[PDB]
Amino acid sequence: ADCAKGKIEFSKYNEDDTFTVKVDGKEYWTSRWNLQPLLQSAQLTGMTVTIKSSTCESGSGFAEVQFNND
Amino acid sequence: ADCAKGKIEFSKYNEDDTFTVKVDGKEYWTSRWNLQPLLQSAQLTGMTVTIKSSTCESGSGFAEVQFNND
Amino acid sequence: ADCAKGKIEFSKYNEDDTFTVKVDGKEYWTSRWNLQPLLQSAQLTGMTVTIKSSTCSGFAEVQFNND
Amino acid sequence: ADCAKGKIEFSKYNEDDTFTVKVDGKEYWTSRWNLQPLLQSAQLTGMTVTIKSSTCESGSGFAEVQFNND
Amino acid sequence: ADCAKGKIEFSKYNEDDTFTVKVDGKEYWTSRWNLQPLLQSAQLTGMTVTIKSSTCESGSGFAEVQFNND
Amino acid sequence: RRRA
Amino acid sequence: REFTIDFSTQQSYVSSLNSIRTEISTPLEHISQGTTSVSVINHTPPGSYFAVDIRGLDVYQARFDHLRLIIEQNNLYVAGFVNTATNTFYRFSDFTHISVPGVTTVSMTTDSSYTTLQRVAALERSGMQISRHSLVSSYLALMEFSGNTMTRDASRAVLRFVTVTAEALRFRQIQREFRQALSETAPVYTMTPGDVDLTLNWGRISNVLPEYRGEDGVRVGRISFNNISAILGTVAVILNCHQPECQITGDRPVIKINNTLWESNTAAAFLNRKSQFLYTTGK
Repeated sequence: ADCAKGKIEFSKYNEDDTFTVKVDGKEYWTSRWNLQPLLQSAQLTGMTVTIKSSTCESGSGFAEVQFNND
Repeated sequence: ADCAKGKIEFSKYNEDDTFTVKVDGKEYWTSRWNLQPLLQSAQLTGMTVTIKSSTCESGSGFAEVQFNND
Repeated sequence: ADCAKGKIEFSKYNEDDTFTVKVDGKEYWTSRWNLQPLLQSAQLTGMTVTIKSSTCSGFAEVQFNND
Repeated sequence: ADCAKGKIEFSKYNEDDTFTVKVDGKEYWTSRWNLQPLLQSAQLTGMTVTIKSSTCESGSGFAEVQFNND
Repeated sequence: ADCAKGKIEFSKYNEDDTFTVKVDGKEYWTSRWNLQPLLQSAQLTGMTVTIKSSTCESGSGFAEVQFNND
Repeated sequence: RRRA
Repeated sequence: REFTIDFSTQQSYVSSLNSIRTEISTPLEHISQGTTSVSVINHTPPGSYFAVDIRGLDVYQARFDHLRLIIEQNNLYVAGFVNTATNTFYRFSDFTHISVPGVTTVSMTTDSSYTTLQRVAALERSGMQISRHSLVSSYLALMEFSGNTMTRDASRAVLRFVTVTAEALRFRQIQREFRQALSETAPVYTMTPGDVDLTLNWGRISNVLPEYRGEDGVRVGRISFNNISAILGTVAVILNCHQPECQITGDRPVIKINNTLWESNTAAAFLNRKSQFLYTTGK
């Protein structure tokens, strides 16, 4: 499902080497290594992302994300 | 074939770890790991990218792309 | 625990391939290679970083916030 | 030997895992993945690059390049 | 020891996959691939870098470098 | 791209 | 609004451009010396245009005087050209929303993009030569032109005239370099890669310069300015970014880094790399 669309409010590198972003007031983690710099750059430029996941509650995991030009 | 030439309208990191870009109304995916930051950089700076592939229908894969400043 | 909050005042690549950052007057290092670009980007763009850890030495958890 | 000095006119990743840049009207390629982000950043920021090679003929490979802000 | 402090005057990818920077008139090279984009970012943004090494003669190697903003 |  | 651009002398040409700028734009508070500024195009409703009458191709002579350019005001795009002798407006396909009263409008199949123009013209802008003589040739080619589809010679004419009118309006650098060709020496102006890059980065520059507050430098993609004289010597007129050309992605126009104003997307585009060893070995 498209769980959250908007700017990254913060990001966090985690001790288990996953990577968290907060989007639309909810936190999502990914273990996809390659997303880490891509998400941080989106964050620094205020680029809208769409987190896609099976569950959308804060604390859910994702392996899919769309980088939009909004 | 020169499938599409234009700005990256969106990019998406896919579940299978491939990377999709939308160029000139059509979606193309690549499994080439080297291309993921390159493509995002092109999207961030509005580069004109040329997707080259043996099929040009939306949902085709590609492993060849040109990054133009014009 | 939040070991430190603030701007990165300097960063350093170390000979043992760890990475040091200095935030709010305190130095911390990480062995996580992927934190090296993440931290340098934060330093360049003026992000506030929150170094987190059990023992506030090394770290592998850090929050990034735009300024 | 200095093969070409200038800003990168375009870059392109080819299906055969080579990475072409065009500098001062001449094209060269490298298969060093290390050089793909370095070159693309040099392209998008307008760095002056100097392609160096013992043999500077057209279409030849390289793995030495200098980067200058101006 | 602090071999050199200042802005990167040029950087250069070398055919042995090492990477050279010129800082305060002195050239140093590193075989740490992780430093290549970091040094380029430093170059691009005019950071003050401090080359640290046990041998500070020009053309020597290094694997320790500090990054400072203004 | 860029229009004239 | 009707304006003349008079190519008779460097004085008449620069005066013409300056008058247009004064009428259609307002100086940036922080990038302005005397009456020489970076100016923001004043807002007009979409579809608003002004007319430019081409004069002075033959120095101070009332001849070659039937060419008018139709310029969309908000973005300085040439929407097409008017043959005032035939009263015909040849309008590019991407300007069907530009209505000019009193003329016969010929809607063309050709769009105004530089990509299309350069293809039809068989002429790349980088290295393109413009002289008084080739502007007379361009004038003649556009006056001979009829039909709904741009020819090669009419496209070459549009490339040259757009460079010396709209692009010079935007960029003091192009005004300064091209005007040499109007002197009695009659040398040739050669468009440089740098000139081309300036035109290609006009929207991005427009989004960044309103944020400038005396920083030691400005970096916008491939474009670098190192002081206010570099800015003023290069740029004259920018879009009103407060147009779709102002934004690529994201919502942060600038990042100040080490006393330089960066386009935020440029910095983001070289700070999105993962660890180099991991990148290169993860094939």
